[PDB]
Amino acid sequence: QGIREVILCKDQDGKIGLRLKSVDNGIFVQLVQANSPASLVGLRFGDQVLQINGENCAGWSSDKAHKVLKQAFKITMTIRDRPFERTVTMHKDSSGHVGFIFKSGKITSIVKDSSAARNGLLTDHHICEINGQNVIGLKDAQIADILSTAGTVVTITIMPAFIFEHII
Amino acid sequence: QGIREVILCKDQDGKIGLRLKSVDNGIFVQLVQANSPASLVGLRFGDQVLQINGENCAGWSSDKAHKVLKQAFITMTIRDRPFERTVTMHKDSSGHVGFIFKSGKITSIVKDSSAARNGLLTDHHICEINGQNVIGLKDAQIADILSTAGTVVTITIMPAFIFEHII
Amino acid sequence: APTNEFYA
Amino acid sequence: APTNEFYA
Repeated sequence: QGIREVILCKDQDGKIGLRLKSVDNGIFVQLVQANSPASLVGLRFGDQVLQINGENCAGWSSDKAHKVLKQAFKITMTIRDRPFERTVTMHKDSSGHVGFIFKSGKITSIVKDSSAARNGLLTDHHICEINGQNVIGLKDAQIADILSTAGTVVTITIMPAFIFEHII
Repeated sequence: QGIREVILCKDQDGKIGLRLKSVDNGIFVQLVQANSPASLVGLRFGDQVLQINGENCAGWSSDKAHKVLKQAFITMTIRDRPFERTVTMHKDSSGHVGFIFKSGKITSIVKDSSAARNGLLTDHHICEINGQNVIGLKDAQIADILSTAGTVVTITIMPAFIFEHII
Repeated sequence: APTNEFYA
Repeated sequence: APTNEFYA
């Protein structure tokens, strides 16, 4: 299972911090606000919502999902975590380098004879986590800091661009 | 890891029967002839070849891959079906999981069905059903694997976009 | 014309 | 123009 059931509580304002999108007759997380019950419950970009308050989200539109959220008395959702992502693990070389070139959080090149080359990292993929930290929405400069500063093993989770583009 | 090394031995014609495609600077299995050594040792559609005899396959062309194969004297490191994900469903009292398909592609999800309760997407291809491969099968015959299955129906699916890219 | 769709 | 890419 990638599946968990989580309960959340609305903020003093009454909102939980989510924006959701319909993709392929499914519902996915398009934005999570920081420090918001949604973020606090572990929701991340690209997470899939199976049921809200027990009601299947299948065939829902983003609008219907939001409305269900606004109108409920106190909230439980069934989530399949990050169904669109893959895990690739790389080890830095003596030079300290794992082998790839990226822009805007999207991998654009693979160095030859690099852990990335050894491990079959692909182009056109966005990097959604490095070593347990979400990088989504983070400036390449901040992403680099996580990367240089990182331990010799590098674990990152990627998503293909076609999907990432749909989610936003 | 989902990574494994597979050792195989070319055949009577020295063929091994595989076809590979280049996706996103990676090499992927596009075809696997049945009852082939490649067939035997388990390669399946959409599996990614990390190296061939220890040489990185990264950035190769589909022809460059094939040429290296047509020139050996065979070991491959592969990463297994990186693009499929798994979904498990349970048949009704009418023995239904609640989706509709054509040419192996999911087309509709039925309300209040196991498929609905589990987040089955439309525009996805079926790759395996309960441990059995099904790419290249006709809809008639995907149907009985469905139809004869037990209560639990675990399938694996691939989004249509990346399925169109490997064929 | 028919749809030739299958259900499960 | 700069490509503004980063490597790791």
